[PDB]
Amino acid sequence: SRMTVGKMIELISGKAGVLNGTLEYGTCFGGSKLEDMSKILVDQGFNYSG
Amino acid sequence: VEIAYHKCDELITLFNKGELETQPGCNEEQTLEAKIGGLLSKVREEVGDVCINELDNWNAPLIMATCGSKGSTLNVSQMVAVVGQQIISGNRVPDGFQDRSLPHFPKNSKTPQSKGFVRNSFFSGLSPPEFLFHAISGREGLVDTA
Amino acid sequence: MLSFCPSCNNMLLITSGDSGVYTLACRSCPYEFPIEGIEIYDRKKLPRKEVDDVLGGGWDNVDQTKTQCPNYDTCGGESAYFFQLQIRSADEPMTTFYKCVNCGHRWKEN
Amino acid sequence: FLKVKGLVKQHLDSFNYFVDTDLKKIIKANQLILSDVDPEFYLKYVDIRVGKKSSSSTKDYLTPPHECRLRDMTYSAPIYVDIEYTRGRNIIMHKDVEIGRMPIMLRSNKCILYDADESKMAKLNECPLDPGGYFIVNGTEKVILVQEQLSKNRIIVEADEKKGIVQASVTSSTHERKSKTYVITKNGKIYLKHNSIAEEIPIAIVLKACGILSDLEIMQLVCGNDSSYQDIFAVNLEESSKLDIYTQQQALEYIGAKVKTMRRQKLTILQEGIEAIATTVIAHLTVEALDFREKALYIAMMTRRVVMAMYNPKMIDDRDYVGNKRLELAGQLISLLFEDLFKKFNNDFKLSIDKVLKKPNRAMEYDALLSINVHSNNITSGLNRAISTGNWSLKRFKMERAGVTHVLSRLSYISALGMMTRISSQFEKSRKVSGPRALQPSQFGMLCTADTPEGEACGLVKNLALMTHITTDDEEEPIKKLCYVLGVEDITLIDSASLHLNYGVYLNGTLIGSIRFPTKFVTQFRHLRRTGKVSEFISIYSNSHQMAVHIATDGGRICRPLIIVSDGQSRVKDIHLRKLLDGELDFDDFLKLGLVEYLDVNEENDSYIALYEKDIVPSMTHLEIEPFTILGAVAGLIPYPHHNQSPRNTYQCAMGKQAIGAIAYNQFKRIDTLLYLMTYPQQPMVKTKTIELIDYDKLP
Amino acid sequence: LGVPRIKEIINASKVISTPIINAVLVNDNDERAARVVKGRVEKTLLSDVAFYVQDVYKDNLSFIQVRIDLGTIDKLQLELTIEDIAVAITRASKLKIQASDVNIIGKDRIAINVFPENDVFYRMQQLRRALPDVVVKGLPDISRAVINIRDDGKRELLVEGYGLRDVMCTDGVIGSRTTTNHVLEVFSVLGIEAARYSIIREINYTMSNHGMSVDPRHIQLLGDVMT
Amino acid sequence: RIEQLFPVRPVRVRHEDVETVKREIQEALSEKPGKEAAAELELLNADHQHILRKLKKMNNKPERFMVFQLPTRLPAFERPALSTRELAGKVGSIRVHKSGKLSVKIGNVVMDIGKGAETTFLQDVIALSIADDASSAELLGRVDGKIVVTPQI
Amino acid sequence: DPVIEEFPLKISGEEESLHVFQYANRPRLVGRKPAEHPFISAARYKPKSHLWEIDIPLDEQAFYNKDKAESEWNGVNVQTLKGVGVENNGQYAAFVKDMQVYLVPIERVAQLKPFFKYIDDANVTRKQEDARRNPNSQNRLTGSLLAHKVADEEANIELTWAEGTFEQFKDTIVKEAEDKTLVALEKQEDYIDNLV
RNA sequence: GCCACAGAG
DNA sequence: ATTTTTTTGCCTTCCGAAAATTTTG
DNA sequence: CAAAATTTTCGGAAGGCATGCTCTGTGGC
Ligand SMILES: CCC[C@@H](C)[C@H]1CC[C@H]2[C@@H]3[C@H](O)C[C@@H]4C[C@H](O)CC[C@]4(C)[C@H]3C[C@H](O)[C@]12C
Ligand SMILES: [Zn+2]
Ligand SMILES: [Zn+2]
Repeated sequence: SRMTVGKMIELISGKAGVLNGTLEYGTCFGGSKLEDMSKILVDQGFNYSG
Repeated sequence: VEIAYHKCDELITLFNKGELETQPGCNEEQTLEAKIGGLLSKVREEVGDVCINELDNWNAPLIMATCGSKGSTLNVSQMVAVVGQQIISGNRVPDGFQDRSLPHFPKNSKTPQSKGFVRNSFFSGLSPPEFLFHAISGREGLVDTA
Repeated sequence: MLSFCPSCNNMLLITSGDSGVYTLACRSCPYEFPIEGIEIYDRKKLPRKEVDDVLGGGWDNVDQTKTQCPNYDTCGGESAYFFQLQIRSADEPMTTFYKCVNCGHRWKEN
Repeated sequence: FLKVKGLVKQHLDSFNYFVDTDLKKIIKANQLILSDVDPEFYLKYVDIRVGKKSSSSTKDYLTPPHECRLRDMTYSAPIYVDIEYTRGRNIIMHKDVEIGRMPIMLRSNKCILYDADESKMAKLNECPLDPGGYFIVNGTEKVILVQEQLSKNRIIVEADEKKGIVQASVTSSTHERKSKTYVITKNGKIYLKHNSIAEEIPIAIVLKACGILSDLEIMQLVCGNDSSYQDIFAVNLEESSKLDIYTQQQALEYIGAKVKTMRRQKLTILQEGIEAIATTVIAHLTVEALDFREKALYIAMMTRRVVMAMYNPKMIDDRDYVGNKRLELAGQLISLLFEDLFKKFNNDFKLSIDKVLKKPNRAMEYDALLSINVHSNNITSGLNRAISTGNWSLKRFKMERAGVTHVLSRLSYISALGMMTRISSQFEKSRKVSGPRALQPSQFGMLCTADTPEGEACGLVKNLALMTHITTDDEEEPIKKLCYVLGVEDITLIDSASLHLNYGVYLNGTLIGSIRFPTKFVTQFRHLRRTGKVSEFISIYSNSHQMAVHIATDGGRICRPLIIVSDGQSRVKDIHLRKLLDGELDFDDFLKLGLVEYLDVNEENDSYIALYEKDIVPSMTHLEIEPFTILGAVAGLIPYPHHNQSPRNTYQCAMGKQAIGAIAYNQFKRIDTLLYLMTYPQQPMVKTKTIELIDYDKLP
Repeated sequence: LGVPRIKEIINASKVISTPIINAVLVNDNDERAARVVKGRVEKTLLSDVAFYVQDVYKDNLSFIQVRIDLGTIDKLQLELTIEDIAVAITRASKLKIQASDVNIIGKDRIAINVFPENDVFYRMQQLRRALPDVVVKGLPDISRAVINIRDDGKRELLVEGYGLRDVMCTDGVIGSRTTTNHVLEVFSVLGIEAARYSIIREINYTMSNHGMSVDPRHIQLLGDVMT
Repeated sequence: RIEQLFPVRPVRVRHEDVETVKREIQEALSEKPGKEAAAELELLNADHQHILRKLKKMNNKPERFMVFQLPTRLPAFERPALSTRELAGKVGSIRVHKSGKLSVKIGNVVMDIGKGAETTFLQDVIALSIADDASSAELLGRVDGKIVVTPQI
Repeated sequence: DPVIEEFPLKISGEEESLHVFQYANRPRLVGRKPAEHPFISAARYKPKSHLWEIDIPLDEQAFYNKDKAESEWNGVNVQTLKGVGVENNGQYAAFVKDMQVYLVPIERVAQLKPFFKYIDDANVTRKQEDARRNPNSQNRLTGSLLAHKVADEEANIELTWAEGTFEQFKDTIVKEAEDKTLVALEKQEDYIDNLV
């Protein structure tokens, strides 16, 4: 009902960043892309969607 | 969306030239706005319908919409597919500047993307003009509630 | 009537005067303009918008009748296109619209 | 940009402009004091300074801000005034005379924390990450909030369709006098009304009171060659004939017969009408001679705007347009308060001087300066009170504003940051949807699109964007001379009949003359601005509907820098960015080089801005520096806010100021009335560029 | 609709925003009959049926000449003639004119004379600027009229204005099926017992548009307490 | 001659045609015997040709004046530096090119030229003397047109 | 880009005090030809207030209304135009002498507008005659009030109007502007550097 | 105690 | 003793002024 | 018949009300 997809993207970006060891960016009209974080997650043995 | 945009541009061309047929109770601008709004609502409904029929079972927004516990088909369509036209006080986005909505669009522009149609889903991220138009609609809702 | 006095570019007004004849006179400077035998008129052409003939296009492929047009002194046509229409209540006769085929000048009756 | 112009620094700039420059204007407005008894006695304020003596090389000592916080004192610096007067028969002058204590804004040029390193911040028990921009009064830290008003010295046209009337209002605001004038429509006729005038005056009579004495000239100025405007306005030409007024003296008698202005001296009715037309009808336009052309053309332009509004109701001005609104910072408000305080001080001092001089038993003339202090404290007291209570009551300007200052919120670091840069709306009681409470598209990039509270103040109080600047006032006479040089024919030698056959030029809303080629004039003025010959905050914009080119010079306008695009290519290249990153060629060098320029809302109207480099067509005029400027400082905490719904972002802007966390580096040396701290704060995993820019990750 | 409609119904508001009268036509399946009925209720100004208005000054006589047109009247099919326009000019009491002055010249010209230190010029200027705004046909309170084709295909004539009685007394309009969303108008025309149905129906329609689903016994109680 | 004493009727143009008649009215006032950039370029070329022919027409004609509008600060000239009101003698030249454009060179700076606002009223030049023995004010001629010189930047 | 012909520009007359009159009511062109210049009978000029007053005798044979003027205006047969000379900088009145354009500085430009002094005189006479039948340290004036007072108290100067003096003026202007030629000093860019 | 803003749902 | 506003809509009662109608000469 | 008294109609101004319901804090007079 509230449609906060940005929250899910924040969760995946944070998970991939803490597995990779670097803080991520959720900058408006930009920021860290979802494909890179999915690649980081799948390289660490986790699911691409978190 | 490209088909709808091309048709809307055709209506803009006919309106600018002057051979646009008018509704029985409306003038040229009113019938242009009504036809464009109907076309954009139709394309939003079509994209939403092709979106909902494709989502597989055990999809959590789909389950929560089927139950009626929270959400609806429209919210799922807005998250996964086109958000749709932004409507302020029953009309499209008013001309905040002189004869246009934003300086990022040409003067006397009545294209769907220049007057409050958000192509992008909430998953794909909104462009700055679509972000501003959605902010206008949300602010109208907030003020009305307040 | 928008006219201005050529001497001082002030607005001209029309007064009756002692003689009872109207003149374009200036209340600022000694100037008058008599209009005896001279016509003055300030025409305000009101805008005219196109109107659709609400009865036009209805006299096509309809039966004819032998009714003399009221302009008998100018022409003597007899055949006229006629049709019936109900524009009134249901308890009073349904009116007839009929137009002459030679002189136009459409007219109706009950 | 944030290293030079910033977001919190705007307040500082205004306070700086109040201290270095505008105090001299306030002083020179009412610098002279006479005596009722002795005609040879006169007092003259020749200079003014704050927190510095003319003799001492080093600025005087002030208590540190944290000491003022702890001891419930007022962080302030004395006001020094140089005064020339007469003591007996010889004129004598005295410098560094204290007349009060100005509470100085923290981190301004008069503060102890100006350009101080982190070690000196640690020595003074002050956090280096404190935004500054507030006043410590009686121990409490209060912020003078930004006020939003309709544009001053500009004609604003509005209509009531349900009542059927139209009007054009001008709010003249000048250091000499402040007034409001209306040109209204009543019963199909046009009248001019003012607070000083008892009854509404027909527009023909007030136009005849000025230099215009012809009805044809009046009708040609108001209407021109358009037949519909003449048909609408011709009714008002008959009211001059109905009331048998035909010369300038008759109209001056008629106007002066119904003036309610109380005067100290008895004055002739003709002279009263001359005074009312010269100084009272339009306050910011004054005439010092027998020529009334500028005033006449101003009233004629107002009447023409009224007529154009009556012909079709779509030619009105939008009150919600950001280009029609100006922002008063702390400097302007403290100026408008200190003007009243200094006027009251001058009146009290003149009364005391007249009281002492009426006694003839003293052979030796006394020293007037010995009686400064017994009045001077009043200034300080009043000054402190106007920042302490927050009540803003000034009977001279009929101003009864409340809640000008607010206690600075210390619930979080971002809470104190967002209390700074907050706009207070003019209409606090407007409960109508899509009025002042709507999010206008005009505030794109100037005001935050998400930072507004939920509740009864939704849409009224609002916050600034990230990369914005608020213009400060600067002189317009060089701009006027430049206009005359560039090819503008002056208003005093052009034809009244052919004034509407070509574009007019409006300097600060005042019709200065006519221009044959408006586009070439605008291009030349932009070239002069980009080269650096005039100030970069002067705004040029051509309105084709009114056939005018407007040059705005005064302060209060919201601005925004943008990258210039010429011939389909962005003027900022890779070598410039490499130079900027290497250490040289900062934002000021970008301004002088002509790569970026400041656009206000009105100039943004006459523009075509590209959001990205890949979207540039040859017709584009400017390029966006970066898009997330459109979100403010508080809204910048949201990660991926373009994937969210807008009310979620608004609720986050509301609740981010209530989050519990670290306040400042000196939070354990502070004694605050209520302070929430978190034991183990952590910086966010998903950051934002705004988070790094405002140092939120240092105090999360 | 919505909350403002409820607000303006539950109080005896003499004037409301957007009042609609839904007249049912006697002949519902002809566009021409619908248009000629619409011409009887939709107000037509003098400016809509005139070529020019002008002020003429002669040697000793001063008047205002109006040239009406017959082509526009014939094509729009108004049941209006020249003498009807003259008597409509005389019936405008705000112009301060009487039938002794209005005269007919030709089949198109109408002359309004003026007779009496400067009163005649002012009075003729006032008359010239007020004359093309008089109402020669239609009801004085009807803002506009439209012809709506319903779902079943039959045509109805729905107007904005406050003259319910004049609409339902107009020939071509069934007076026994003409209604109005305005409630005090229905109370004045048809009585209190029809005002009660108007209240109940309007509140029920407003609630049902938003899908509130209130049981109409509460609405009946509210209407009974009001009436 | 008495036709000038007829009540003057002001110029009336319909509202939809006011933006189109401005060219015709502006050309009729003189009565010789980027889309906006192109329009102003055409207007500037026409103005240059009109200024050239009007300058050629008033050669040695008595009581014929034309008003120049130069910048209030002329370029500095070496003293025989000098104040703006102290200039005397030749200061520059009006030059005509093969394209028909006109340029006013003063000192070392070239500047544009345009005929500016069109006045519908009569102007004359009046000399003035406030000599106490006999104060006189003689007419010298009528102003026929106006030109404006602006810096080339 | 090459120049085909040049017209020299000369400046002279630093003490001429040349004024320019601007009649608000009199048009420049009637029909298609220049209009006839009005005949000036009297001229007055207040020196310290720069007030110009020009009297033009209007025709009494046609369109005069002798009754009104002889009754309530004391038979005024001339129209007077009043103006204030506004000091405009950068205006030069120029003529041509064999493709040589000579410029003379313009001191003031006056917007002459019709004046109705007889109406004010009649009004003040009526006020005095209706007030005398049955009646029923102070100089702090600054700005426009002081200017109006000093314009009211100061007396007009009856200037001797004359025509056909253009030949002597042209001779002295050409003679004063022929001996000297001034050498250019400022660079093109230095002029653009300040007061563009 | 009175005002004044600030927030919560 | 110069001199801004700072919501927006709805409602009844009053109170001259002018219009409409009847009533005296 | 038209002058004079009586009554009705019609405006603009003058009043009034609304501008949620609860709750928690501070700061200054
Ligand atoms: C110019 C607008 C005038 C408008 C506000 C006036 C003119 C016509 C008036 C209505 C009619 O009189 C008929 C009704 C009479 C009842 O008693 C009260 C209601 C009723 C609907 C009236 C209300 C109101 O009084 C109206 C609409
Ligand atoms: Zn006159
Ligand atoms: Zn026939």
